[PDB]
Amino acid sequence: IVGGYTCAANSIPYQVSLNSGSHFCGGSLINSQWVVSAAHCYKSRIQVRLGEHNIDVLEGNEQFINAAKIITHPNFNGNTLDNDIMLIKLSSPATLXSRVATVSLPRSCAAAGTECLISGWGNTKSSGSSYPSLLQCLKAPVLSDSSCKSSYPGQITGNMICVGFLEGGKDSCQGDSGGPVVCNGQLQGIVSWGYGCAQKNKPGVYTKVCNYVNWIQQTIAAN
Amino acid sequence: CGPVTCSGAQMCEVDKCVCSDLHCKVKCEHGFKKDDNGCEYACICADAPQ
Ligand SMILES: [Ca+2]
Repeated sequence: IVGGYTCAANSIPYQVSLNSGSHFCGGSLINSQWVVSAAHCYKSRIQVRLGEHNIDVLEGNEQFINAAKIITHPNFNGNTLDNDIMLIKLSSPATLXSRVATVSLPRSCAAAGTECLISGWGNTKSSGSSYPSLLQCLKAPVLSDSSCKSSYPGQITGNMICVGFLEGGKDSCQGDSGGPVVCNGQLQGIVSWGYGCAQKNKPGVYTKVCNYVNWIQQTIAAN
Repeated sequence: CGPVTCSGAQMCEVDKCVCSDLHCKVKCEHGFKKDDNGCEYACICADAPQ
């Protein structure tokens, strides 16, 4: 998260860390046994870490649970990153409290201008390199489909939304993939891609979760 | 791509093969991969370094 601030103690309970030796992607807890993340974060072996604030210090609230089911979207396209969403089922339900809580799914799609909250342990630099121990936070509005496409000609699909600043300075970055883009208490976006980080006229592209509510609920019901 | 042909992670720009600045925000243990050309594949980390 470039141009953000350190999230308060119990401000982002639904945030999770995907680990495969070390932190490589973020995620969201939407239910005591399921986590949502980007499909390009897919690995055959994944350990989910919950209740994290400082990923380098063991503060006592953490919970390490391993992925049982790792389901990437059926139409995920590795070359275009279209349908970039992924469901992970915990081999064991997570204990809910203040530190660990779930996030709600989109009842309806977010409208342009809506202020959202993005969070993650990714690089905090648009040029250099600096990964923080503490979960970073950032507030950014959802951009109109038009401007999102003006920034990314022929690359933005119907399953993608741009949230950020065309002016640069603030944006999600490498290490923030799979993380939440919460707008109004509903998971509206999943950190996905973009040109570098915090570049002028190059806001981050996020998976449009509201188009996957149905797929999600069905998959959970079947598994 | 025009008089040339783009390979690996390269992107075609009319008649020249540049590459991408496009990257997924995965944290790569050893960074993103380079291919024959030296350009970085969009969402593929380097298991081992470069
Ligand atoms: Ca910790």
